[PDB]
Amino acid sequence: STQVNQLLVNAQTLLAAVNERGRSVSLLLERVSSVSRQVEGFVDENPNLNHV
Amino acid sequence: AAGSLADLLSDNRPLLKDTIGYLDVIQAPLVEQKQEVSDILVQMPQALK
Amino acid sequence: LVAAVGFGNTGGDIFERGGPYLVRGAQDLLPTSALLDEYSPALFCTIRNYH
Amino acid sequence: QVNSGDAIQRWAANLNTLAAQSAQNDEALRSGLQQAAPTADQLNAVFSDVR
Amino acid sequence: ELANALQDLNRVLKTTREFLDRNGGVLTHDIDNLEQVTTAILQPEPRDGL
Repeated sequence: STQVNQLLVNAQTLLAAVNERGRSVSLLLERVSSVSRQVEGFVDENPNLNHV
Repeated sequence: AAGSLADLLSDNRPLLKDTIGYLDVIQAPLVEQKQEVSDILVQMPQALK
Repeated sequence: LVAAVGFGNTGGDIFERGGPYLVRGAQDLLPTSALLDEYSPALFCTIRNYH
Repeated sequence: QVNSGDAIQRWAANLNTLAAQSAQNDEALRSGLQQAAPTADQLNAVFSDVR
Repeated sequence: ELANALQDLNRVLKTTREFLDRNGGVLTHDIDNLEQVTTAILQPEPRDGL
């Protein structure tokens, strides 16, 4: 039971600490997908980068 | 950082594509005549002195 | 995870050492880039005539 | 637990949604781990070359 | 969110791995050569000459 209560309160603390920066965290998946697509497009659209 | 890289790529991609094309055009004669470039670089300091 | 640790440390050191340099170089290149762009029309003809 | 019932319903629904998305892309997740193991090593090697 | 994130992450990992295996040795060589030449022309005497 002591472990249960300690885990619950520490989970609350950790979730609050993560959520305080909630503007940028909420866009994490969207931004990683966007940068993935941008890098894929940059590499795909320049077949002659290695020759240069 | 993911957002910043996405922004720096979304706006600069066509300009980087054109820059790489122009760089290829500039570089090709330099590669073709690289011995001439090396020779003039070796030769010039003595003439300058 | 281990590879992420190593890559993060290496890239972080590289960017910390060479990020302000790149930012201030791109800041200082604006007037010279504008100057070079202004006198593009006299670039091909000058090189051709000197050749 | 009763007072925050709306919150627990909301995170139960969101857990359902996220878990469904993760399960439907099981092969993508496996390939992502399989490629993330050596690609960070590649990035680290390239950066340490130009450190 | 998560599905697109995972698929795009997989694709970009593959793309980055191919791009590195193709271009890294020459990109590193070019950067090293640029560093050497710029350091050579920015020594004290070349600095004041410029």
